[PDB]
Order: sequence, then structure tokens, then C-alpha cells
Amino acid sequence: QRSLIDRIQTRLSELLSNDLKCDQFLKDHGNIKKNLLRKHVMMDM
Amino acid sequence: DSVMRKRKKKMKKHKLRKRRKREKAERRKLSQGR
Amino acid sequence: EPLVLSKGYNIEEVDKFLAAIESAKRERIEKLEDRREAILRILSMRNSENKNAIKMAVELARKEFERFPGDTGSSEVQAACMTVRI
Amino acid sequence: MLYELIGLVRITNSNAPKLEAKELSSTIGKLIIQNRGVVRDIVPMGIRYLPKIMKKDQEKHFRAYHFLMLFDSSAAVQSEILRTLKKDPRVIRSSIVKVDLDKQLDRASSLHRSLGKKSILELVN
Amino acid sequence: MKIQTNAVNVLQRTSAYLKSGLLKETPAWYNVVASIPPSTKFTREPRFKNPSNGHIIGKLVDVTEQPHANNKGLYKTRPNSSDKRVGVKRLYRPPKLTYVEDRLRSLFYKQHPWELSRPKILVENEIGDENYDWSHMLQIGRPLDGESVIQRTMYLIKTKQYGDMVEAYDHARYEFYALRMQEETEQQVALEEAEMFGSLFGVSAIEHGIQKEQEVLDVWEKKVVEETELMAA
Amino acid sequence: TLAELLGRSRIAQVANNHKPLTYTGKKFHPTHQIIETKPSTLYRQEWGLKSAIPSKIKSRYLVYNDLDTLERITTFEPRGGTQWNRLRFQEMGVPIVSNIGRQNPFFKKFNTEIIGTGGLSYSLPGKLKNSPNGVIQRTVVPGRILNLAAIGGFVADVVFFQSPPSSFNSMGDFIRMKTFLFEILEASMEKNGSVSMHARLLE
Amino acid sequence: SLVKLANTCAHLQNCSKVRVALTSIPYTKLQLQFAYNLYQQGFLSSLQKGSTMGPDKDFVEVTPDNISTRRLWVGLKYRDNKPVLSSCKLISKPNSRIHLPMEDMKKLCSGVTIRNIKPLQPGELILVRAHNNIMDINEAISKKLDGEVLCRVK
Amino acid sequence: KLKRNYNRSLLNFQAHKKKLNELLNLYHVANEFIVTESQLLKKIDKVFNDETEEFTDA
RNA sequence: AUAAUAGUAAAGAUGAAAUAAUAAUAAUAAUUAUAAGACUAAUAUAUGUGAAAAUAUUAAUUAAAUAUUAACUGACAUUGAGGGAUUAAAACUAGAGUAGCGAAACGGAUUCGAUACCCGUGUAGUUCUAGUAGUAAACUAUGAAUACAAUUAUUUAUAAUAUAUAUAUAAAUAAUAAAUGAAAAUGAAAGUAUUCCACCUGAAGAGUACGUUAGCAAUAAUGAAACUCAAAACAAUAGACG
Ligand SMILES: [Mg+2]
Ligand SMILES: [Mg+2]
Ligand SMILES: [Mg+2]
Ligand SMILES: [Mg+2]
Ligand SMILES: [Mg+2]
Ligand SMILES: [Mg+2]
Ligand SMILES: [Mg+2]
Ligand SMILES: [Mg+2]
Ligand SMILES: [Mg+2]
Ligand SMILES: [Mg+2]
Ligand SMILES: [Mg+2]
Ligand SMILES: [Mg+2]
Ligand SMILES: [Mg+2]
Ligand SMILES: [Mg+2]
Ligand SMILES: [Mg+2]
Ligand SMILES: [Mg+2]
Ligand SMILES: [Mg+2]
Repeated sequence: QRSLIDRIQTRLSELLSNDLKCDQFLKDHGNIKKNLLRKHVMMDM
Repeated sequence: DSVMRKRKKKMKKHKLRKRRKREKAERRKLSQGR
Repeated sequence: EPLVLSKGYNIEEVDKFLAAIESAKRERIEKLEDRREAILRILSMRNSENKNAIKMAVELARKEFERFPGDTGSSEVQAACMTVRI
Repeated sequence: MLYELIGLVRITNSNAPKLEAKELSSTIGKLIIQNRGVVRDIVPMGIRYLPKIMKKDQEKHFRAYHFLMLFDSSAAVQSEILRTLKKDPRVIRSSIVKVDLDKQLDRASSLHRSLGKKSILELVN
Repeated sequence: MKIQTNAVNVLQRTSAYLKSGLLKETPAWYNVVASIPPSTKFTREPRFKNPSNGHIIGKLVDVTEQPHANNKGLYKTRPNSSDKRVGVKRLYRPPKLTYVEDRLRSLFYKQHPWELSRPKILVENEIGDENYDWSHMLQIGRPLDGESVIQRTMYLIKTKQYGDMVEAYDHARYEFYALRMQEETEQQVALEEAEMFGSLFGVSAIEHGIQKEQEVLDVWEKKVVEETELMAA
Repeated sequence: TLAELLGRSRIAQVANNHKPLTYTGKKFHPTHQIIETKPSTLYRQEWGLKSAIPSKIKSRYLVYNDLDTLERITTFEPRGGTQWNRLRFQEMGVPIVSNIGRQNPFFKKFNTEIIGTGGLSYSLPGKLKNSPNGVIQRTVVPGRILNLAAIGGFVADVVFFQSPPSSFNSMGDFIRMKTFLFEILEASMEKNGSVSMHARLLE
Repeated sequence: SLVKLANTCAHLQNCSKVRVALTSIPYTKLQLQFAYNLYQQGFLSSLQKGSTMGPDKDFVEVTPDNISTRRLWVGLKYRDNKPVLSSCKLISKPNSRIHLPMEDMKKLCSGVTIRNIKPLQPGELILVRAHNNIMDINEAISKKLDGEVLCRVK
Repeated sequence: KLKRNYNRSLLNFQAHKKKLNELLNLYHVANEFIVTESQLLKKIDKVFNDETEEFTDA
């Protein structure tokens, strides 16, 4: 559970850090944008 | 109430108590059977 | 009930723990049995206070009433907790 | 429930003082174990003189033998043990007092705690 | 003490008098005070930085700003008790100024008690005029002391010659010691030279001390005799 | 900034302490930073502290704890005796060496213990001291016997060939009056920061 | 709420009394509106959202994670040794809440005591709630809004 | 919610661990503890017959 | 209090004296030895704890209690007419108990007198068990709750600090600022505000009478009017006085 909690957060932080990367990730998947990213991360884990 | 003012009240209370003591037999007579 | 324990213990779990300890010691009888009995006596409800028993009853009530595992504070569970104390 | 005890026993015999004490310790320990109890430690103390000439029923005492018994029991059991102590003629003063187990499980006698050793593990080591 | 209206509203009160005709002639100060107005705004102003450290006073760390697990591995999901209390008194009460150098100073004098016996003049000469390169310890206007050591340590820390603070401190201490030894040797040899070339010192330090002790002892003795006599009788 | 200047400045330089100014216990080393004035600054009562210091004080040196207290007075004591003890020690010229077989600490997280000597002596042990009369082998110093002997701002253990009765027994507990000469053998320094001198009575 | 509003008014008065510069208030909508109205009339020097500990420099979005710790910081105002915001008496108290029609408000503005309200003063500001929006009483009259006479600042 | 669940469960686990440790300590101790008669008698003999380590202060 | 031991003429009391279950039937003091009740020296500050009455020799049992964290509930709260429960001392009804103290009573003093103040016998009472009753200067003479406001010094607890330091929090206690106030003074309330309850509207007559309810009772609550005055009361000021 702890590892799961960590993974979601760390990924999110990485996404926040890199803007160009973030858009590409969103495209690959399929404030609002951040929420969508978070949802995608949750789905992954 | 100051102490001086209280003393009048105290005196009144004492008088009342005295009256009650006096009118004990009379009170008893009045109370029973009516 | 006869083999109920205080201090948030469970008799089945305790025995298993003792067995595991014994196994560990072996890796690294009558006396052992006597020690186990002594431990049980120490941790029994009937030697412990009433407070422990009450706490156990409250916990049981909570378990019964909780509308989900975490619930403490559900109006119903609060009422149930109150009842035991009452 | 861990109850400490302090009994100041009688010492009638001059040459062999501890016998009565030893008998008392045996009997009360036997009672404890018959009644779901668990005696943990039986700390002896010396043949210590009393502060004043303390007197039981139709007797007098100036010296006594002192000891602690550090046992577990029920409350009712403990109370009855106390009563039996009060009753018997071969003890001068008796005193049971609770040792609180809300925080710890292993708790040494009061004397040992005063010295330094909190748990009986420390005493063992 | 209430905020006095009447100390700062002087020109207004006089202007009224002048208007009336109570005052025929204007004061000397009147025009000057008109030109240069008083403050008259006696507020409690809040402060947002500690100047010494540079810590922020006003801000609050949020639950979202602390994502990772705490000591004892619990995730903060709620505001605590202290995060709800209105911390306005912290904005207004003046900040306790803290320096890293103070701790070093404290350490030094613990390690070197007899450095305290070296007298210190606290009466400042022009603080603006000085210009010390802490590449070395021996500055000109400044004497050799624990302060100089500490300044050297700070310089080392800044420059990152010694990344660790402790190592820099040790280095500064070692620099100091050599200098102190040199100073000690200088005085002794100067004294020796003086002795050789027929210089004459009337009162040496130890002799002076002995003399000082002697007077005190004499005072004590007479008193002590009187006390003994008193006791006897 | 101002803050930086304050941190640098001479009051910040004096390391704070709330140790007693009156300490009747055993004094093995200085407690407080001695603070001197110049004569001129003394004349207009300025010591480089928060306030003026009373005109009753005519000594140039002092010791303090608080710049200002609730009692509206700086907590000070007008005395700097510790410097004079150090200067006496220097004059005596007996170099402090660790009697235990150890390296001199001045050569080569935090340790609060005293690094070698406390800085009363940065003298090295190997030197001799010549004079017109010659090379001084034995260091001659005047001191007072108490009962131990007070020798130039330090108490020191004493030894002799024979205990002299004429000087001692004539005035049994007024031996402090008469100053005797001493030959200081060596000075060791213990962990507590006490200077353990050893002298020899000359007659 | 109206009790809250009264409490904030009292706090403002207290702060005016001792001459503090910058003062916290609870973070609600009504309270915020009130603060904004004061700012626009010219009683507050500053108005800004922030933490319980201080006013916020950057924007921080308010959520269930923050809301309990959130706060409304407000700059007070002084001139010639006299505070601008002297008073903050409210009119509609929690127990006797008063709701005037437009005519009554007009009368109040033009120096007529109504429902035991002293009619509004030269340098005064009576705030009026009308459909969960606080306004000046003059503004409300102009727009023609029958509203709750909230409070009074001078 | 997940974080809150973790917080709830972690503390409980820690408490359980502590209880187990305490139990283990008790078990280690318990050779000195007494239940039977013979053990009690042995303890008595150790205390009294040896004439050693009587708790008396001086 | 009783008894024994040895021992000798006073003892006890008071301002000074006497009366008394004091003493030449051998006391008092002393030393022992039994019994009986009732009280709890120091620590102690009622600090603290309790809703308030209250509450400090020890132990045990059962009950209730603090803070901070974690999680949960989602305004479930505040106040509270009527109502309910607890409520010092005295008092009362039973049944035990009764050392000391002690209304009353009697006696001795004191005094012009002394139904007193002092002394002596000392009954109710004080003590326990079961109740009745529901009042006190039951007082902080200050109803409860919430939000807020300027300092300092003391302790107490909490957290961090690199266990003993100087820090951040609270809590209480003591000095104050402001503010309020008739002033005395209040000081986080007697300040700024909001909410709810209780209560007051000149003094006498009166918390009286009548009535009703409750009580074994004493009584408790409820609670008028006529008649008569321009009085009546508080804070502070300066005297005089002791
Ligand atoms: Mg009144
Ligand atoms: Mg109360
Ligand atoms: Mg007491
Ligand atoms: Mg009482
Ligand atoms: Mg009674
Ligand atoms: Mg009776
Ligand atoms: Mg009498
Ligand atoms: Mg009752
Ligand atoms: Mg009454
Ligand atoms: Mg009453
Ligand atoms: Mg009372
Ligand atoms: Mg004032
Ligand atoms: Mg008012
Ligand atoms: Mg008033
Ligand atoms: Mg006061
Ligand atoms: Mg009627
Ligand atoms: Mg009545």
C-alpha cells in the first residue's frame, strides 16, 4: 500500500516537472489536465 | 447590604422568631380540628 | 468466556507465537508448558481489571455496528459504544 | 493484575529466625497458585528492627523479618489473601499494593525499580 | 499609555490660535513644522522575514505541500491543531535574531577558557571603515582572538574549501594556534633581550601580585586578632 | 544588511553566558570574558555596552552577564583578575606539558572539552632562558604557604628536604604573612582544566 | 452568517483601538464580500486571501485540504492620528433581523429614524444584503432592491 | 482515502508488533515465574536456605 | 476511664479567686498495663480535584477524569421557562454509639446588677447506619456559552533542539496598557461584540399577613395590600475620634 502511494505521487511530481513530456503522456493515454494525468496514473497503478 | 443595613433585617428576623415562639400554643390550637 | 485474554490479545494467536518462538530456539517441555500457563494466567480476563473487559466489549460493539471497517463515530456505533459503558 | 506485597513476619525462635517467614511465604504462594495466580518474585529482606515496639493481639514485637512477594492474581483473590494475612498471628504488618500494567507487562518489585532495574529482564541479566 | 494627540498636532492648534487672533505673531517653528510634518500614524506594523536567518514568518506549509510520509511513516491528510490557530502574534512580535557564529563562539570559549581572560574592548571604532579579507586570520585593525578564527571558518564555508563546517573550524583553530605560539615567543625573547642589554624593570607582574596580596593579608590579620579576642571574651 | 553588521559586531562577539559572577566554589579557569575600556572612554562612562556604567567604577576592566535586566541594571562585576593570573604564569615561564604520553593538541561532531591548555600558555617546552648571570636552570618565584602554597595567582603542591620548624612553628596559622621563595619543578594540566603545579621551598 | 459578521466587526474595532496594521478575518463568502465593500468605500488599505499564519504572496487554490486553515487578511487605515474605521455596529442582529423595502431605505438615507435605526450619517456606510450580495444602501436604492440592512461603519 | 486507510492500518500494525514484543519478553522472563508447587518450593529454598542476598540497606 | 507500682502534701484552675466525680479513704506528677470512642502532626500551597455543596493518615475495588497524534461522524451545537438531581451547619424520626467537646440546666466567680464574657459539673447535640428536609456571607457578594484585543514576570505540561540547553506553543497565577467604570477597581473581564436564561424598578410595612402546596416537625417555597415618609443607598474626600 505504501509503495503504491509513493508511486502515484512520484510519477505526478515528475509530470509536473516536465511540461513537454506531460502533453506527450496525455496523448499516449488518449487544472483539468492535471486531474486527467492523476486519473491516468491511478489507472496505471 | 452593608452590615449596618443587614442589622435591621436581622433584628426584624429575631422579632419574627420571638412572635412565633410566643404564638406556639395559639397556633397549635388554631391548626388542629379546623 | 473461558480462554479470553486482556491487553488486546487472542489465545489462538498467542499459542502460535509461542510455537514459532520454540521453533526459532530449536533452529538456533514440561517447563515450557508451565511458562505458557503462567503467561495465560497473567493475560487472562478473570485476573485482569474490569476496564479491559469493558474495552473489549466496546471494540466488539464497534465491530458489529461499523458501516465500514474504519467506522468509529457513525452515530449508530457511537450509540453502541455509549451503551456498553452505560 | 500484578500486586506487590510487604509482610513483616514474626521471629519467635532466636537461632533460626527465618523459618516462620519461610512457612508464611510457602502458604501464601500456595494460595496464590491454587487461585489462578502467578507469583513472580519472592524478594527477601533482612531481620530488621521495627521503628517502635509494634504489638499484635496479646503479643509484642521489636524485631521482625521482612519480605516482598510480587504476584499476579484477581482482585478478589488478592483481597482474600490480604484478609488471611491480617488474620494470622505470625505477621505483624501486611501491605498489598498494586503495580500498574497499563504501559508494561514485565515489572520488577518496588525495591528493584528504585535501584534501577525497571523490568525483571534487567535483574536476570 | 494612550496615544497622545497633543504632541504631534502642535501646528494645527497654533494655526487655530493664529486664525482666532489669540496669537498676534507666528512662532519661529511654525513654518518649519508645516514644511516637515510629523508621523502621527502610531501603528503596529507586521514583519514577514527574520532578518538574521532569512526565514519566512507569514507562510504556512499545507497538506498538499507535504505529500511524502512523515517520521513514523504517517501521511499528513489533515491540518493539525497548530495549523488552525490564527498565528497573528508571530507577525507582530519582533524576531529573535539567530546566527551560526554564536554557536561557534560558545564552542570556542568552552574549548579555550583562558581566551576569556584576554581583555576585550567593546567600544567600536568606525564599523564602515574596515575591510578584512578572511583569506588569512591576521587583520590589521582587528586583534587575534576567537572572533578572527570564527570569521575565518565562515569564509572557508562560503568559499567551499572545506565543505563541512567542523573541518573549517578546526582549520581556523590550527591557524590561530601557530599565531598564538609566535606571539608568546615574541614577548619572551623581547624580555630576554631587555634583560641582556641592561634594561631595568622596577616591578614585575608576580612581584606586583605579591604586594597586592600583602596589603589584604595585613588587613585580615588585624581584623582576625580582634575577632579572636571577641571570641575569647 | 544591519543584521549582518550586528552579527559581526563586538557585543555579538562576546559569547553569552549566565554563569554566576559570584561563584564561591572551586575556580580552575576563567568563567567570563574580561572587558576593558580605555581611560578616555572610562572618563565618560562608556564601556561599549547597552548603557552607561556607574561613575563609582574607576577600574578599567570588568565582567558581565546581561546587557540590561528587568531590574534596570546591567549585571556586572568590576574585576579582571584572570588576565593577571595568566600574565603571572607567563612570567614564571614553566611550560605546561601533558604528563600522559600524548601529542601536543595545537599541532596535527564537536568536542566541548578543553583543547590541551585553555590558552593560558601557548609556550613550548624545549627552550632555555639566558640572562647576564647565565642560563637559568631553576625558576625562582616568591609565594606564600597556607598551612599547599599560593605561587603567583595559582595554588601549588609543595615538597622539601626537611620541614623547617623555626619559620613554621613560630607562626603556625599566620604563615601567609611571610613570603617564601620557591623552585617550580613542572606544571601538569588535568581533564577538569586545573593547573596542577609542583613547587619546592627554598631557604 | 450574521453572528460571524458581528464577531469580525468587533475584531476590526479592537484592532482599530490598538492601531494594528494588518488583521485576519474568517474566510467565508459573506465576510469576503463585506471586506471588499469596505475596501471599495475606503476603510481598508488592503484585502487578501491567506493562511491562518499570514497573508499569501502567490495564489493558492482553496480546497477541503486547506479550507479549515484559510483566512482573509485585511489592512487597516489611519490618518492624522485617527483611525479611519472607527466603528462597525451591525443593524440586523441575529435575534432581531430587519428587512427593509426600498422606500424605508430611502427614508433612512434622507434622515428619518426607521424601525429604531438612527438614520445614516455624513461619513457613514450602511451595508445592505440583497439576494446574497452585499451593497451600499445608496447602491441598493439606485438598483431598487428590498434587502436586509446588515451593518454600519464609520 | 487510500492514505487515510494506510494511516489507520499502519498504527494498528505497530501496536500489534509492540504487543508481540511484550509477549516475547514475558515468555523470556517466565522461567523465573511460578505456577506449580515444586517450582515455588525451589524458589523458597533459593531465597531462604542459601542465606545470601537479603535486601537490606547500609 | 479503670487497675497496679513506688512515692509525698497539696493538686487543679484563673486577671486574681473559688465551686466541683480533686486530695491524708493517699491524690496530682511519674512509670507500667487494659479498654473506649472520636480525630487525622508534618508534607499543605485547598496547589490541585470536583457541577456546586465539598475534598489532605494508608491500602484495595468499581466508576469518572488530561494532552497530542491517527481515523471516523458531518453542525449532531449553545442556552435553557417548566422539570430533575445533588446540596454545608443546625434541626428532626428510627436503631446503635457516646471518649473529648458542648446549646440548656445547675453551681462558683465577675459586677451596683451580670438571666453574660471567665471557671466547674455537664444533658441534647456533635459519631455511625437508614432516612426526612432543601436552606447559609450556599460569596469570586460577579449566570452560561462563543469570537476577539497590548505587554511583562512566574510556574506547569506539550513539542522540536544538538539526556540539558536555549527555543516555539498552550494552561494557570501575579503585575499592568488600552478600554470600561459613580469611583473603589476590573484586566482576557467589570474591555470590544453576539446568543440564551434568571432577576431588579424609592424607603418603610415585608419575605410579614392571608391563601396554596410540601414536610414527622422545626419549617421551605409561593407572596400581597392598607397605613406613613421625601426620603433611602453606594464610591470616594477631608476631618474628629479609638
Ligand atoms: Mg445587593
Ligand atoms: Mg460552577
Ligand atoms: Mg495535615
Ligand atoms: Mg466544611
Ligand atoms: Mg445532624
Ligand atoms: Mg437518635
Ligand atoms: Mg460551660
Ligand atoms: Mg434527599
Ligand atoms: Mg431560612
Ligand atoms: Mg437563599
Ligand atoms: Mg462554602
Ligand atoms: Mg489604564
Ligand atoms: Mg458597558
Ligand atoms: Mg455598574
Ligand atoms: Mg487587579
Ligand atoms: Mg390570598
Ligand atoms: Mg417562608
